[PDB]
Amino acid sequence: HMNFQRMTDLNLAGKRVLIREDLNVPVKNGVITSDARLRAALPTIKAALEKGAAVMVFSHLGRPVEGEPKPEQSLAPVAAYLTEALGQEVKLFTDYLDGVEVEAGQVVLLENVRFNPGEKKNNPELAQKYAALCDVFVMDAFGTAHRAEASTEGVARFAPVAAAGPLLAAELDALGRAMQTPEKPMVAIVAGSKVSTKLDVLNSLSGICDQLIVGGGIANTFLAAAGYNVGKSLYEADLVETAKQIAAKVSVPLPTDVVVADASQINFEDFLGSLAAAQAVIKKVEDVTANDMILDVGPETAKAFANILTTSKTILWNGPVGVFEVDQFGEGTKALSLAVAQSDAFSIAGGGDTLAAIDKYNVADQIGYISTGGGAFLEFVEGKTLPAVAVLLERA
Repeated sequence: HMNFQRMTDLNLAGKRVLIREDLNVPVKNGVITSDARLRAALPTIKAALEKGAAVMVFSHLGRPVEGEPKPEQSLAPVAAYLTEALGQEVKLFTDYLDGVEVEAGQVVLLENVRFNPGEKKNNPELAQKYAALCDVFVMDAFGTAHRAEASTEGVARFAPVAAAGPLLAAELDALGRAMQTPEKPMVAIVAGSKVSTKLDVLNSLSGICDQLIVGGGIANTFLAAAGYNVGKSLYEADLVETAKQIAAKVSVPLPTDVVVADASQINFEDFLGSLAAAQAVIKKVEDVTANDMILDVGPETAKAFANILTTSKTILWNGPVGVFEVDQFGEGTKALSLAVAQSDAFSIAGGGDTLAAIDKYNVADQIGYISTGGGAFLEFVEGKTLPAVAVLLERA
């Protein structure tokens, strides 16, 4: 367990509580198109209210230019959402840097922090103005924890008390359970188009994992590292030697069979289209020709991965093992998703492709923790020091 203060453990009676949330919702013509991020932050706001706190919520929205506010990036529709959802008037304040009025039991929404000069640069003066508004700072937005900014890092530095919200706390706990002395055997699944893009991820997990399952373009590069022909498969020739060294440092299981398509049927002007129309072929891993494209793992490999995942007691899931968007190259990922879900191992998943796989094969219930951290999620797995988490450690 890691040592930082948590909002839920604090008495907030009569205290001014400033909560950093991720309310960056998609907006079209002043209407919120998806409220998933809102429904996620709501229990935190309600918990603060049930504790007799005076709640201030602020957030970033879109990519506006600091000092040039535009209506299209205003949190106004979010304030209206919070009003209907909480049953009280949630006012939006546009000029709050020199003080904002809030009483016990009510909620105020401060305007987009991206409107404020010095925000991106973690300006000390701006951070102090933030901190002066509260008795307790609560960081509840993990997806932004990997950047050092005025509303995510600096405010925690100058606030009287700095703590982690329930969302952040749940994320760090789940990540710690997998990254800090996990129960062995520890297996991670790492997939993507390029080894280079997830190189730090691979090297980091190489030290933590007992076995390292790879998928997609990454898997093809490791496959080439084992001396096999990959034909016209997607892989990185310049990182074959690096993958080779990794496979020597940690156990990287290699497919015994694969699903390929012939490149004469692939038009990259419309890749997904020509992939669905193409003829899928199951072949032995050594029977791959010069014009072949590996697009999924075969039936035998899928069982082999499953046994590994059934035996492990800790799973980190970051990617599919084939182009599952098209069904004929999706059996590998379907089998993998079922293997992770039914393993008594504690399983943690992260990354867009992973979540898409979880949604498609309906195994969300059976995943230990599903992270929405994105880039922040990967940087933690990389072993890097997320600025927003580190300051919370210093203030706790």
